[PDB]
Amino acid sequence: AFRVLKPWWDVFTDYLSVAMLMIGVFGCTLQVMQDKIICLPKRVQTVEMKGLKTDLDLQQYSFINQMCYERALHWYAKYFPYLVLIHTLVFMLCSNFWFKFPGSSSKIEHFISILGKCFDSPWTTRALSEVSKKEGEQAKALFEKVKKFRLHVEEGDILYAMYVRQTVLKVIKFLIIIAYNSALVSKVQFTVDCNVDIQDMTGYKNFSCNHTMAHLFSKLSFCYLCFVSIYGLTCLYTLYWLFYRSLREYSFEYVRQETGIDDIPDVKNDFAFMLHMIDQYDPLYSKRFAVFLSEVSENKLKQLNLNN
Amino acid sequence: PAYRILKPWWDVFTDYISIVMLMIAVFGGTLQVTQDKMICLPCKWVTKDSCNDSTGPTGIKYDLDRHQYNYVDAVCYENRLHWFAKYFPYLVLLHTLIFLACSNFWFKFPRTSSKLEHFVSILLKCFDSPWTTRALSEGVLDKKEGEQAKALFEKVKKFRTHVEEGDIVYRLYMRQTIIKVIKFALIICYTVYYVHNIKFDVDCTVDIESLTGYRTYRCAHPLATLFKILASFYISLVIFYGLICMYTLWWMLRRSLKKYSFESIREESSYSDIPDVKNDFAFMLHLIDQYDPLYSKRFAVFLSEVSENKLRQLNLNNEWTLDK
Amino acid sequence: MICLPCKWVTKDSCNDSTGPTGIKYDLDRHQYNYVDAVCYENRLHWFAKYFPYLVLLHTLIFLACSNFWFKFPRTSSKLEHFVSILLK
Amino acid sequence: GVLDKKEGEQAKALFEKVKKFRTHVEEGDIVYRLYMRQTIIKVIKFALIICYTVYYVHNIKFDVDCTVDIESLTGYRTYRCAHP
Amino acid sequence: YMRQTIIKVIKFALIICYTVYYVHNIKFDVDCTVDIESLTGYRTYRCAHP
Ligand SMILES: CCCCCCCC/C=C\CCCCCCCC(=O)OC[C@H](COP(=O)(O)OCCN)OC(=O)CCCCCCC/C=C/CCCCCCCC
Repeated sequence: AFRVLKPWWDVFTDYLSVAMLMIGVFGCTLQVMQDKIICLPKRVQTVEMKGLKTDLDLQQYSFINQMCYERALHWYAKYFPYLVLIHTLVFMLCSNFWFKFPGSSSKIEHFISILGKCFDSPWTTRALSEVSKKEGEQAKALFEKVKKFRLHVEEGDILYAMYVRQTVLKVIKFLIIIAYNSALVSKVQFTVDCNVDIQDMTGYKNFSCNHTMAHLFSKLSFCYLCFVSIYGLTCLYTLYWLFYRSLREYSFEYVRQETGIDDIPDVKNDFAFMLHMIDQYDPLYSKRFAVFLSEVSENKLKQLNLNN
Repeated sequence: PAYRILKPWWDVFTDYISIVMLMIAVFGGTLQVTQDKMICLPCKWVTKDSCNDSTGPTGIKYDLDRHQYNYVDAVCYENRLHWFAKYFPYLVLLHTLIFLACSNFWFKFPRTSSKLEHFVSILLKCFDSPWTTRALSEGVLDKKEGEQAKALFEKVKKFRTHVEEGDIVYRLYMRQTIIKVIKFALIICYTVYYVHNIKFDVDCTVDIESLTGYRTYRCAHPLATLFKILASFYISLVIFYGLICMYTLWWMLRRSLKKYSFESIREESSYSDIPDVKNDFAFMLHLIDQYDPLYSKRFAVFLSEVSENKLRQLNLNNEWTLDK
Repeated sequence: MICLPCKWVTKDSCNDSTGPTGIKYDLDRHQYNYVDAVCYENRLHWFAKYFPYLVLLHTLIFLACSNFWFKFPRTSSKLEHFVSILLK
Repeated sequence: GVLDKKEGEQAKALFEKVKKFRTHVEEGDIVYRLYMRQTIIKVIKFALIICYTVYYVHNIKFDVDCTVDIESLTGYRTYRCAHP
Repeated sequence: YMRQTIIKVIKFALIICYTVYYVHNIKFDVDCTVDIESLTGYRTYRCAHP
């Protein structure tokens, strides 16, 4: 269960990605509709009004429709949902990239596993009561496991760099999406002026067309812009939390003040970053883990077991 | 999972109303995407951009092609159909999504979700503990049941030290309830004020004379009365979703939910040392009482130091038997 | 609805009065569609238009009534309690 | 007779659980009242449904004579619609 | 496993060859001279493949 390492920003971005995927699917389903553009020629040949006889068949009208759809309608208004689909697929793929790496997942599972072993161990509350038979043996075994974890994960820094990389990729993708979508959202217009040269096939050269779902695609584009804006603000806060304080080091000095143990050291690198992650999840876990990190506390446990 | 005990009757009712409103949104959206149109006929005789409305009967000849009719329909659907009659299902879908997010925000927000999961897990394991039956019955004890009861007692102490200092769950539930009534008021106002604009007869004046030959057209919006029905039904459901939510606000403000007293339990049961709890512990026990008060009773024995002493004494009788 | 106009009328009522030839109404397809829409909205009975929706509403209320005590927490907790103890 | 110890304590604990469940439930009759109300609602709803549905079933006719006064738009006043 | 990989790469090569060669034949404007003059009155037509 990796949910303990998913902060509020990650969950929020995942739900925004789901919403954007829904928007893209709905837009594609709207694009499925056959009747897309409706074109009438220009300068066609109490008051009683009479209709203008354009003198065109239904097939001529359909030919004009497809010609003006291909050669007069902007490509954004025709391929916006597919771009949304591609962008949301990229967002979903690059939002789990820290989680689904081979070497990173094992470290994550090891950290959360021994941290849960802490959060369920009697020796943690026993150690707080010490500060303030079988369980002792399990305590000693878990303490050897904690030392094994220290020698096993603390060396590397793949997790922090990988998370920074995926956050930066999210930020730059958000910037590109916002820029180009805000630039091209003005091209989703209802009334279009089509000037294809099919005078030899139909008889007319200038047509006025209406894109029937241009209003719907404009609303979808604005909603997608709002969703991407929220996603990018969330990713910018993620970057700010990543770089406003050094996440490559974690100080246990708060536990040093709270817990009477001062042998508790300040771990670094991936240990530090995952401690910050679980602090975003639940700050009690790190405080309870600290009493297992220190080795003078291990000597005290050894003495207690020796006397017992 | 087992979060059904954390959802009182009002939350279940609001969830089901949200499901029905989502059904309304999907149905209306499918209809608006597939069959929503206007059937516009030009007004032959016009009187200052208004229809004049004037041997056997013979049909009026408008001389329009089918595509001119389609163009007129599209233009008078975009420019003269009211925005409510066009974007009602999407507004309903947005409102339902916000309502569902507000109702299920604290189940996804990590700080509150961790506390809720901890509470539900310890309460389920406490309610299913045989030590609860033994203590409320007031030496035979299974060994594994012995250290199970001891470890669960220690876990209850752990949880009380871990949750009782904070009130994030209560504040989040308050804010969710406040948003779910503010949005209900706004929805009811803007939906009742604009439902009358969903009409079947729409008179459009769009100035496409250079392409069609007529200025003013009379249009029929076929899926309007149905949209007048669904909206009305929606205005019904939201009203219910309001009233229920308002009751929740009353339930959260008639008394202080950040203080829970076990006075009845220590009145009935023998263990009178059971203390009073505060903050998120109190609010979550109130939520549990909204489902089944007995779940509180079997929890209370795990909050008492007299029960701890009795459990310690009986366990000490058990493992240190007379033969060894 | 598929509405054809009555050529012969008598006070807003259809009068109903060598080779046969078709009756020419001089109506466009869109005039026919407008006539269908207006007579469907105004002259088709509301039951013939909203029978399935009323049936759906009635079934939803029937199923809510049948499964209310399984969902209402006060009764659902007691029912789960009784089912558990009786099955054990 | 013979009695596995787990079976014996489970039997005694389930006896005490029967007593506790009894004193928990026997005081109230909420389930019976709710079932009563559900059956009453389901029978009065059946009465209303059969009434208004038998009364209005004759209105589902294939041929409907419509008179809508759109003569200024169509040229005809009365039409004979077919409802497939 | 070796045979599966070899088939998956040789079919990849054939797919790329025939798909890249014929991808330019998906055109919007297509002239058709189908000789149905006895049924339509015209021999040549200018279709648009949407
Ligand atoms: C592996 C092989 C897969 C192929 C299997 C095909 C499955 C379906 C085949 C049967 C289709 C039945 C219809 C055939 C005749 C078409 C009839 C027709 O022209 O109807 C029109 C109608 C379009 O309406 P317009 O007139 O434009 O409406 C405008 C006013 N709103 O055409 C249709 O779309 C046919 C409707 C049948 C639905 C079948 C599925 C349609 C395609 C759904 C695609 C949705 C995918 C969205 C996700 C994409 C991105 C992830």
